[PDB]
Amino acid sequence: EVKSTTKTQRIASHSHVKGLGLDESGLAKQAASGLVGQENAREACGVIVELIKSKKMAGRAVLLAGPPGTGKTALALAIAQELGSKVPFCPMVGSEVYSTEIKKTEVLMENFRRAIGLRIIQDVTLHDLDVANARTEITDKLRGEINKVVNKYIDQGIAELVPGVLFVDEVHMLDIECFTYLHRALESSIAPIVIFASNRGNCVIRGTEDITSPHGIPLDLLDRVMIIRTMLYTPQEMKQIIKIRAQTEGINISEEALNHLGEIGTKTTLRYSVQLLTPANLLAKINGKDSIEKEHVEEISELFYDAKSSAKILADQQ
Amino acid sequence: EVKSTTKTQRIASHSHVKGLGLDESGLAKQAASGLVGQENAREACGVIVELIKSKKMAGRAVLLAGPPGTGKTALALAIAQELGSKVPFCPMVGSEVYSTEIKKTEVLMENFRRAIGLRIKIIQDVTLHDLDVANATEITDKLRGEINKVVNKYIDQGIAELVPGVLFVDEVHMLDIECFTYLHRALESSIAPIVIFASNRGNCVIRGTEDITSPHGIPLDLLDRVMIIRTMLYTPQEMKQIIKIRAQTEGINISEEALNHLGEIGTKTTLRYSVQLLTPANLLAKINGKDSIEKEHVEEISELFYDAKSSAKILADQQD
Amino acid sequence: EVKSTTKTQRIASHSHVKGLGLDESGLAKQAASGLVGQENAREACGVIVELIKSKKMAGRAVLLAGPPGTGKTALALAIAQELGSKVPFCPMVGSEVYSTEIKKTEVLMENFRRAIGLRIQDVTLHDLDVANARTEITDKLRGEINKVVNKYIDQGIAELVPGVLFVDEVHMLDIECFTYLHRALESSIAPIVIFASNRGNCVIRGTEDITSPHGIPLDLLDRVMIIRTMLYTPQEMKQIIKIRAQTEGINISEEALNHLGEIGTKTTLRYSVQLLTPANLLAKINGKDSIEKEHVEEISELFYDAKSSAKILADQQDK
Amino acid sequence: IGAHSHIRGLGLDDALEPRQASQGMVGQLAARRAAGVVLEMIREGKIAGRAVLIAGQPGTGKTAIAMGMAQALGPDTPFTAIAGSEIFSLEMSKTEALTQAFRRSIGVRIHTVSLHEIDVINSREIKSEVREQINAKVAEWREEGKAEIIPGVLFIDEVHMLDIESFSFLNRALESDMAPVLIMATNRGITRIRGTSYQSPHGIPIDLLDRLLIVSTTPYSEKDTKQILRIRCEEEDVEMSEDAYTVLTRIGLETSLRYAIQLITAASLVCRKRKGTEVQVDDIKRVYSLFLDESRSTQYMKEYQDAFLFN
Amino acid sequence: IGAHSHIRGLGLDDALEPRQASQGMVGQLAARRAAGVVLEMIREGKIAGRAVLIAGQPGTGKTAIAMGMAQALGPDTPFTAIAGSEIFSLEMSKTEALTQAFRRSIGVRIHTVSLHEIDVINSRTEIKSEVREQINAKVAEWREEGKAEIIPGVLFIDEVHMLDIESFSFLNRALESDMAPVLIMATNRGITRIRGTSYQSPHGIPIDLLDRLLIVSTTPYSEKDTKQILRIRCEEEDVEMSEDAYTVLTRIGLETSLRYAIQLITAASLVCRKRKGTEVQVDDIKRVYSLFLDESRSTQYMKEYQDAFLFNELK
Amino acid sequence: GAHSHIRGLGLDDALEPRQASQGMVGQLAARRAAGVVLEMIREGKIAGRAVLIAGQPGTGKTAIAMGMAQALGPDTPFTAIAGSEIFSLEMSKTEALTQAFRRSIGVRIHTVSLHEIDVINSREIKSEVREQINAKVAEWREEGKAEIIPGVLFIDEVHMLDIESFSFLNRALESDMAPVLIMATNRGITRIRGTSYQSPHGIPIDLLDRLLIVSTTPYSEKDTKQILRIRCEEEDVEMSEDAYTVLTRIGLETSLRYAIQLITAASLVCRKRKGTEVQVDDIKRVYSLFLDESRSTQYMKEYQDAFLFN
Ligand SMILES: Nc1ncnc2c1ncn2[C@@H]1O[C@H](COP(=O)(O)OP(=O)(O)OP(=O)(O)O)[C@@H](O)[C@H]1O
Ligand SMILES: Nc1ncnc2c1ncn2[C@@H]1O[C@H](COP(=O)(O)OP(=O)(O)OP(=O)(O)O)[C@@H](O)[C@H]1O
Ligand SMILES: Nc1ncnc2c1ncn2[C@@H]1O[C@H](COP(=O)(O)OP(=O)(O)OP(=O)(O)O)[C@@H](O)[C@H]1O
Ligand SMILES: Nc1ncnc2c1ncn2[C@@H]1O[C@H](COP(=O)(O)OP(=O)(O)OP(=O)(O)O)[C@@H](O)[C@H]1O
Ligand SMILES: Nc1ncnc2c1ncn2[C@@H]1O[C@H](COP(=O)(O)OP(=O)(O)OP(=O)(O)O)[C@@H](O)[C@H]1O
Repeated sequence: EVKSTTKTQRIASHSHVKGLGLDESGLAKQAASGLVGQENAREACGVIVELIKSKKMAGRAVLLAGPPGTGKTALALAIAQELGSKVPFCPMVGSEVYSTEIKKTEVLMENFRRAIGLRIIQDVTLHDLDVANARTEITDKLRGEINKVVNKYIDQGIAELVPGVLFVDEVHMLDIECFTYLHRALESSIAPIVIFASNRGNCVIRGTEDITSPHGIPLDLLDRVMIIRTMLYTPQEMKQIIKIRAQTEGINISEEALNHLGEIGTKTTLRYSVQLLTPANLLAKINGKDSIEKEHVEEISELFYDAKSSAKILADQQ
Repeated sequence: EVKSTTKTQRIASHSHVKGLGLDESGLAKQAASGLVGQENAREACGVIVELIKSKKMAGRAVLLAGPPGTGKTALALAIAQELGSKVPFCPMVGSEVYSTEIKKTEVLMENFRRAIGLRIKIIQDVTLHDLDVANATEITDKLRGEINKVVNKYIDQGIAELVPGVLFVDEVHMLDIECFTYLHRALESSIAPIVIFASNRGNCVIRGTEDITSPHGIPLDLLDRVMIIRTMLYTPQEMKQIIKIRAQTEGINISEEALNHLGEIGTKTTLRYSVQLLTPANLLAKINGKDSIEKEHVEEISELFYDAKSSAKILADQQD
Repeated sequence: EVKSTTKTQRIASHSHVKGLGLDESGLAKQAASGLVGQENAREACGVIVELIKSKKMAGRAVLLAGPPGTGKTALALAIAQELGSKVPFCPMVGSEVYSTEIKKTEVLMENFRRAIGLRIQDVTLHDLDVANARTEITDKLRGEINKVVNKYIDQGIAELVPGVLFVDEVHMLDIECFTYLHRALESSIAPIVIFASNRGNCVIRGTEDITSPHGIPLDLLDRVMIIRTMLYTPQEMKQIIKIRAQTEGINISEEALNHLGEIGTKTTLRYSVQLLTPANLLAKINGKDSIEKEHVEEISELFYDAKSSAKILADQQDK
Repeated sequence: IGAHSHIRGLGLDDALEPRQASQGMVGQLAARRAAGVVLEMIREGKIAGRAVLIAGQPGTGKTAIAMGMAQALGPDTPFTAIAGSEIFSLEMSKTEALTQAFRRSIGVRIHTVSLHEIDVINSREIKSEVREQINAKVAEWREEGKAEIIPGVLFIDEVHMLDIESFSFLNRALESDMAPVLIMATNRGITRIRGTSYQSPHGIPIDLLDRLLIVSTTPYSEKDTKQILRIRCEEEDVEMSEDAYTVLTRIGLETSLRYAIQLITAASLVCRKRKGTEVQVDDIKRVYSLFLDESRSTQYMKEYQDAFLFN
Repeated sequence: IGAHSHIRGLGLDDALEPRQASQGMVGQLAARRAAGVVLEMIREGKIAGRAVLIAGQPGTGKTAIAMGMAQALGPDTPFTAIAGSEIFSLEMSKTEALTQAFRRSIGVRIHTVSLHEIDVINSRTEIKSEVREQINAKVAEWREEGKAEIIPGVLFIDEVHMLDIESFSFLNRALESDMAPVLIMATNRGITRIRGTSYQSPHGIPIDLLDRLLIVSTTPYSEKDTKQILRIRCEEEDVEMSEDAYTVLTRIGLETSLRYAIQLITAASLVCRKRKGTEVQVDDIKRVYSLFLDESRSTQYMKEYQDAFLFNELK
Repeated sequence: GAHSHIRGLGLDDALEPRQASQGMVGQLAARRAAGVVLEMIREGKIAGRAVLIAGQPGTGKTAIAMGMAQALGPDTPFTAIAGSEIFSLEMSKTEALTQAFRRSIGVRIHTVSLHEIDVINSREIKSEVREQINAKVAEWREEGKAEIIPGVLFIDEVHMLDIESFSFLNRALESDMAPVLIMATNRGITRIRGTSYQSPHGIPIDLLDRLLIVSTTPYSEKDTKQILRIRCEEEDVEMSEDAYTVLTRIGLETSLRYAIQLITAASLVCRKRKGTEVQVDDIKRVYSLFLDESRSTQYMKEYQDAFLFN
């Protein structure tokens, strides 16, 4: 019957990402499958895709190391797209584990279950099955029931297990104990492909206080990790992505406005620029305008701020 | 029937403070109602008194900022006196909340209940805490609910009237972020006492924050609702004047030469230190078969006993 | 019936220590009772022995202070020997109290019980604890043994022999442990507590700010009698290594021993003594009756001392 | 009498342009216009997965703008303003404090009643089972059509006070379909995130910052300060001379607007105590000597501690 | 044998003037006189809401003065001396440790028995909260009857700077009681942080408690006073000693500590006993000094060692 | 497996290292010393001792530990864990270490580790369950139907352990069936976790004083090539000599881990274009695609430093 637990608000910004856009050989195209530029990282993800498909990602994980708004998430989603469409993708933030009412293990177990799917053609994730049985609370006793049901369906041949992609952003935020929980899960046969993301260099491993390691990841886990670098976009790659977003969302934008919106990206991040589209559109609609023009973008960019510049304003006043 | 829970040891040093000693207009007199000098802080307390009486202290608290032994407590007691006598006054120290056997909330709840009184119509003057002990195993919040229902029915009937007093919190920088949240919330109530803080510090880290410095160690949220009154150091004339009231109050005779020396000890240390020398100095005179305290007695007691600052200095110097 | 709980692996390195080797007067002999040199510390332990025997160690403890591998443990064992042969000796390390599954009090309680014996059957209070449990050694089970033991003493069938509790790495005990020791040290039937330190002033664990000598609270340190142990002369170094070689039934050339003595001067006596076993096996592999200089030199090159192995790394980490 | 009693809206025309003085709002033009664009987003339903940060120095109308937005959204729209430090309670979990703050900002139409009021009614921290029942109760009423869920405004001042544990709560909280519009305020630039060893603009985790519409309030001029004081006097029912307003604004600019406003009540009493009719300069001058501004309060304490250090 | 066995009172005359050598006390005149003024306050019932602080270097008779005051108050008056560090226990709450310390200093007359002994009697045959509550009601009945008399004694807290605000607040609540003993604390520390706080205060005591103190200072001993203390201690420990030896032991005492000098008496006598001797000679004191080290020599040697291996970290 | 090629220490009867034997290449001194340790395990002279292999990462510390376990017997239980592995959400540091120990202690019938016996009579494992198995194995042993065969427990990243866990190992090694504990680190003087004190390798002095400390020296161009050559054979990867020359250079310039990591990736790049064997262009391309932990960070430093200047 299915219900789909999927947190759509997350993947909403990447509605346009349909794959890696690589050619027959494995080289990236300037713009293809929704992706613009970032050719080298895309080509590297291509190898990761073939290694997952060739069962050669034996206990290995991935780290996309790059500045914010360089498509680390977009690439992790494209990896899931390339694994076959209807392969689970579970994006999460390292800080999610820190909750007062929910245990670290429970945040992680849910996100892992959200990243492993089933093909019955009905496409369900292990977490959708957990809520279906609950709609008291998702106990580990309820998990044991589903696991026995699922394992009998596989052996019979009615359903097949599809392990997806678990994307963990702000990796430096996970504590030593969480990494131990991931590493152990990463050793399993039916595990998803864990994809980390970092814009930081050497960090103290959370829970150690003294111990600095690359990206804040314990060396034991980091030895099993494959690093892919994502880089900053030029104002043109920027403009191209913004144009795709505008098109996707069904927003009309003048090339002049888009050029200015691209250079705002260079000054701030691509994420900031993309986010200005909605307010800029509403301002145009208020002004009784069909499309977003340069004035609208300029006005929105003046009224609203980016965390860096808004914090700077404060420090300067201080 | 009543019993009175009141910790008399505390207010004992202020037995002489009978009010603010202000004139009809609202200006302070050099010496009046037991108070000497500190005219500006006294005048400011006068405004606070009228604001409390005019129901204009809506959610507002008071901070008395000044050096130790400048009558911050004496003024907070005078405010309670001026609110009309038999108005509760509950002096406390921020560090009281830190107990191993008693919860922070329970230390605060008790002190708030000690600061809100009742007038039963001979007129009986009871505090909400006197009623708590009057009932009692142990003062549980279930027992508090019983008294609160009893008290609320007496008010609506008209047999008893609720008199909210003054809750004086000294060493404010000692309360933690969670205590301030408990005070602020209580300060929002209609039947709450007037909270009077006292500081002798500037900017402090708020306890429980480790990084966060704010004036007097009070969270800015609460500090925005606080009215600051400055207390200042007494002149050597004002000093001798206070010491003499204390001597008179305690029924102690002191020579003007001894009092002059006792005044200058105050200037060097604190007024509190000077006042405290009166009892030992008197006993030394009684031992020497003397009617009053003379300069020799004061000089001898000042040499035998020390003030924290100078006793700590002695050690540090011996150590160096 | 007995069983003996005794952790033999610990005292194994001191199998040769049979007493303090003091003369009738109380002066130490160059080599006697297994002990070599360290004459002054030995003479001071002699006084401690007489004070324990004269009931003059009233609430007092002992601290042996010297560099590592200067026989502080060997002396604490010799004190126990000199007290009366089958007198308990319980060597422990301050860090033992820090266990996840066992409470600090329980680590200390066990070691104290391991240090107080009964007398001919010679049993320790801890051997009696396990004899009953062979669920778990509860303090309710301890109360049963204590009543049984106290009735045997009053009857005259058994006599209580308080031994020596040796606590090494003292700076590792926390303020709360010292409070547990001090309180136990006040008892009449308590063992003689012997602390060991190679540290100067330390922060008392559990205080964070508070520095005191050897990391011992001043309250306890005032009840403590300090004996200094010193580094061995290269002549004394070779003498000790030879006793150890003899004890283990190992043949060693005087040339190899001389080199093994100088290794000790460079590292510690403990390091040198420990090279004997691998050096012997290398000789046995090479079909040799005794350890020669080559064997010692080879073992000293293959194996390292913590200081020099850590230095190797730090230097590689620089290049 | 409330502090934002005069604020009745954002004072903007159909084109979202601020009117300088309208709906109780004076100056603070760009931030007001920006707050208006945010309203259009709430109304069009384009605020999902986003929040607002009003970044500015104290007494720049961050709370006033948040208030104007809530008034502008509807007459019944639930507005809840809390301090970051208020969640650190003796009798309450940080999250339970925040849960209450959220349920206070979510209304139920029948007379509109907040989810929190419904909890208090079926209670005396609130029981986990009690909320679970009300959540099922309101789900039935909504699907029936007898009740309407009206999400309001939750304002968190001193936002830098929050730790990751509470920051993560807000993320989970905003995932709900009936989640209110979260407006947060701060006067802090880059600060460490509480509960972490990491620094971030406004002490907010980067994942949450990347989702914000950051509005910045600029400090007031002598003209705007006078107008706020003038408005506040009217609300507190205080008559004041023009020369006095001139002095009180100067005090306000040199100290704080909070302190200048705090003086009104006190100055009027000083005036009332001598007939007066209206507050004069000498009334403002006397009340300034009587009560201290926090800057003066600490400066005197520094002078004290420093003098005892030298002697 | 106790450390303060010789102390039989403060040894002052009717005019509260110290007698140089009387009632087991020697010198320390100023502190003894001030302790006498405090006694008059205890007796005149003018000590309510106050306590005593004896600030002075170690081995200056801070405990001895406190002991003297307890002896002078009465022959049966309960005296309890504890170290600050002693309340930090594995088997006990800081407050429960302090509760026991307080109830040890509060006596009940019949033979006089401390409230704490009454707790132990009606317990093990940490104390139960219900047990104390019963005894508190039991003693209240006996007192109102007239069959028992509550006699508050002396509680001495050495190393007071070891206490945290949690325990400092306990003392305030504890001193509120009508049967509360006279609290005398001691320290050798000046301005230190208050444990449990980020704030510094004289002697590490909260300002609210300092403002209620009667602060007394113990000055260090001269060669004459040191000899007299050792001479007294020998008599108590039953040790015969030569005059040339006393001369040496006092020098050791002044150069090291009085504690170390006293520590040597027991050991020196044994060295003497082991060779006949009859009385402790200089050679006995000299030998026992070489055998056992004072805490200063002990640490200097360890510093020299640790510092030499630190310079090795370079070569 | 990563150490699939390691079949022993590759030593002769005189405990002299063979340069290339039993899957082991170079690292001669460290190997000979490991052989001395074996003689002690066999002669029963290892009681109250433990091994430490101090050395930089990728110097065969784990490989030597594996070689010792292979040489001790074909059935000898070998368990290799990281120090950070005991810090678990679902497990006590000691319970994590108890499992690590019981995995290294075997029972002969087919050989089965004490830990397997726990898992069989279970689904953290119950304290009562272990207590029963400990009594069960005691009966089987005294009967003669079962033989207790202590193996090898390898704790890599040992500096990660705190005193609480260091004290556990001391108690653990007191047992008669205790396995030979082999610890490894690449750290010099460091603070002991859970303490305010510094010690070589971050190990308490009481445990250091009982250690047989071996040092692994870094590999030459020759030894590095030989390790990669061996690893290719295990991963079934054909490679050109010019490529091996490049991959060893990458290995020396970066890490052996990274150069090994590239093999799988380089072969796929080659497979995706026919190739037959991995060429230089394949190694070169795969190097540009995936970064080594140091290039990874240098780029993150360059980024943060550029935003600091602006
Ligand atoms: N190469 C690309 N081609 C097309 N769209 C892209 C590309 N890179 C990024 N985007 C889009 O630009 C936006 C920002 O990218 P993304 O969110 O994946 O970056 P990030 O590096 O993971 O950092 P962050 O999540 O903190 O903003 C999204 O809308 C994303 O889908
Ligand atoms: N203006 C005053 N007139 C008369 N008595 C005063 C005056 N100021 C202070 N006193 C008295 O002098 C003493 C010290 O004053 P008080 O205790 O109120 O000061 P404080 O500033 O609150 O500081 P602290 O409580 O730490 O000693 C008390 O006996 C008090 O009653
Ligand atoms: N004076 C001595 N005479 C004979 N054997 C000695 C002597 N001193 C030490 N030894 C022996 O040398 C070795 C090292 O001495 P010991 O272990 O007692 O020293 P330590 O100072 O306590 O330091 P550590 O325990 O940290 O190695 C042991 O085998 C011990 O028995
Ligand atoms: N003035 C004195 N008269 C007689 N005996 C004294 C005198 N001062 C000290 N003593 C004795 O000398 C010893 C040391 O005195 P005491 O223990 O009181 O010193 P202290 O200042 O309290 O230092 P601490 O207790 O920290 O060691 C004790 O045996 C004590 O009785
Ligand atoms: N001397 C050697 N002979 C054969 N193979 C070796 C040798 N040294 C290392 N290897 C192999 O190279 C790889 C790295 O070795 P290893 O993992 O043991 O290094 P390490 O020093 O333990 O460092 P780390 O485990 O921290 O990555 C493994 O596949 C290992 O089997």
